[PDB]
Amino acid sequence: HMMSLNDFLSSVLPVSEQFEYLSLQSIPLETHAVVTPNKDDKRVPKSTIKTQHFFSLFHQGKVFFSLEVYVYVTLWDEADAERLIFVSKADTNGYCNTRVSVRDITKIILEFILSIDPNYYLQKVKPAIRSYKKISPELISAASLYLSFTCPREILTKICLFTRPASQYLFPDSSKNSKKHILNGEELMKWWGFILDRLLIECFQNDTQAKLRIPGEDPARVRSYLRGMKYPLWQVGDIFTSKENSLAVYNIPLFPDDPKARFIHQLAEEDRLLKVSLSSFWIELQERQEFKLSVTSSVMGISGYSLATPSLFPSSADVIVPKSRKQFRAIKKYITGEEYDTEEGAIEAFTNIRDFLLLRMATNLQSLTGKREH
Repeated sequence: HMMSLNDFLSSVLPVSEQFEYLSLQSIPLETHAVVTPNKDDKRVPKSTIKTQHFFSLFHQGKVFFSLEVYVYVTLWDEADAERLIFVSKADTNGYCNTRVSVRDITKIILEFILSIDPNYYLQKVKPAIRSYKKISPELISAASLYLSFTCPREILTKICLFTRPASQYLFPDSSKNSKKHILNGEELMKWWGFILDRLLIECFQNDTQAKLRIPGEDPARVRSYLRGMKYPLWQVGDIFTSKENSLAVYNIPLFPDDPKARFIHQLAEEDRLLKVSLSSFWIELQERQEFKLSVTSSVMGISGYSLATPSLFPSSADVIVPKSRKQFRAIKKYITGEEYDTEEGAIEAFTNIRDFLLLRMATNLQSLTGKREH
């Protein structure tokens, strides 16, 4: 019954109220392995395909919500494959005048991503190394590829996120808006906890790994929080392997803009990736992120199989895929490059996105009427 991104969103938005959304997507591309291969490994992923999804929700001619998600599909062979959803950034600007559930909106967008057939990303992949021939300008006289793969539809699915509080993620200076509710680190952890817990109950099989760690904290308080979860199998810790010595570098996934990756790079700069085990990693991560602006960070991981086989190829109503990386960045930058100290930023972002889509792509933002009763 729920099929399109329109169906999903509509279902969590309030009865009879008008919204619009942007669903933007980069062109899938070959990338480095999510986790640094080691020389003892039997598998090197023959290929890792990365795709960014960027979402914005609008009400009454103003942007008010945005969400940045990456989907990696890792290929080992014809027969085995893994998908990973990395939730990078979510944000609010406080420029919405009706009551909505921002967590049910985030949950349901994630539920849309989970329903996508991983083969959708594999049909046309921009290669990591591209062949090229250049014509030197001497030849003009005065008289004058994409890769494709397949995997099974039902594959191991993982979700990784890292909670850390900030004034803003996607809306510069939105903290200057007095209507903006800025979550502290504890609220933020519990807000993402609720979402993933619902995702488990609604979309995952009962044999799914669900993990939480609050780095640099003793695991005693984590276990307390988790007792209030409705999915029965939450455990303290993470979904990461323990290859090599439990060296962190061979186990830690390297995501865009992510604190785990930023510290891995820091360690690389000191020649210490052969010396920092996982247990130390979390300790030393804590101390630098903490001592920078002391604050609760959490790391959450899901790993298991969907209750329903993903088989959707998003239509043009579900996603807009710009022809270029520059066009992708230009559209996104109308949202992220704007100032949100006044409601005018939320208006200009709407105005600019709408005009760009109409003039350069003859496409409108999608409109929805909410269906959820009070």
